[PDB]
Amino acid sequence: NLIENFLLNYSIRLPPNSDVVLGDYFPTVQP
Amino acid sequence: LSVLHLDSCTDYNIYGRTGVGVIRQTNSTLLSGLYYTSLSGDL
Amino acid sequence: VYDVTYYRVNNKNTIVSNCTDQCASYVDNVFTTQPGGLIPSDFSFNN
Amino acid sequence: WGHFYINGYNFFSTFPIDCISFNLTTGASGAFWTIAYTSYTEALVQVEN
Ligand SMILES: *[C@@H]1O[C@H](CO)[C@@H](O[C@@H]2O[C@H](CO)[C@@H](O[C@@H]3O[C@H](CO)[C@@H](O)[C@H](O)[C@@H]3O)[C@H](O)[C@H]2NC(C)=O)[C@H](O)[C@H]1NC(C)=O
Ligand SMILES: *[C@@H]1O[C@H](CO)[C@@H](O[C@@H]2O[C@H](CO)[C@@H](O)[C@H](O)[C@H]2NC(C)=O)[C@H](O)[C@H]1NC(C)=O
Ligand SMILES: *[C@@H]1O[C@H](CO)[C@@H](O)[C@H](O)[C@H]1NC(C)=O
Repeated sequence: NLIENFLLNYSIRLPPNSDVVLGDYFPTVQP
Repeated sequence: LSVLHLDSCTDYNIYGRTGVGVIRQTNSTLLSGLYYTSLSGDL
Repeated sequence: VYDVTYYRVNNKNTIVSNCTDQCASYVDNVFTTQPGGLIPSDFSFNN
Repeated sequence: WGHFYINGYNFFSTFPIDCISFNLTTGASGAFWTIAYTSYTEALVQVEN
């Protein structure tokens, strides 16, 4: 959920009506 | 000029390629290129 | 973090979901370059 | 050498180019993309559609 929250803040900049795929050096789940 | 006559037999000159044939609009998609030819060199 | 990870964001309803398999094959256009400057054999070449 | 290719086709050309300046962004769309610096080589390529 920590990663989910990160994405929730990151995506604030998006338009009110959009479906996008975001690609970045996001925090991951394994290491 | 760019006058194109569709669904009829026409004498065409398309991007330098000439000949006689029937030109029709298709619903296909090809992302790359401007024009496509055959093994014989025909448009 | 060493590389790029993809997530899908739906703001129509924001819902965040993983993009790891079939959808990863439509937008993933980035790769690690191999020594010699070679493109990996599993690259999609989408663009 | 000044050749501009769009979707694989050489639509137009200019004089040989030493340097290219650019400032491109997708902005708020949240879209990603890449810039590749490449060189020519011989290769066998399989094409479909
Ligand atoms: C640049 O534009 C292309 C399209 O010209 C984008 O590719 C498209 O990506 C979407 C997914 O985001 C694909 O949709 C899929 O359709 C299938 C239908 O069988 C469905 O089952 C999947 O669930 C999904 O809805 C679409 O096919 C695909 N079109 C292509 C590959 O031509 C591309 O993502 C855009 N660029 C970037 C950087 O995102
Ligand atoms: C190539 O495609 C364009 C864009 O659809 C065609 O231009 C349109 O033609 C219709 C029919 O006369 C006009 O009502 C539109 O106003 C034109 N759009 C624009 C932006 O000019 C064009 O005719 C097609 N080329 C050929 C040779 O058929
Ligand atoms: C094009 O239209 C024909 C009907 O004449 C249809 O059978 C075919 O599947 C359509 N192709 C595409 C790509 O829409």
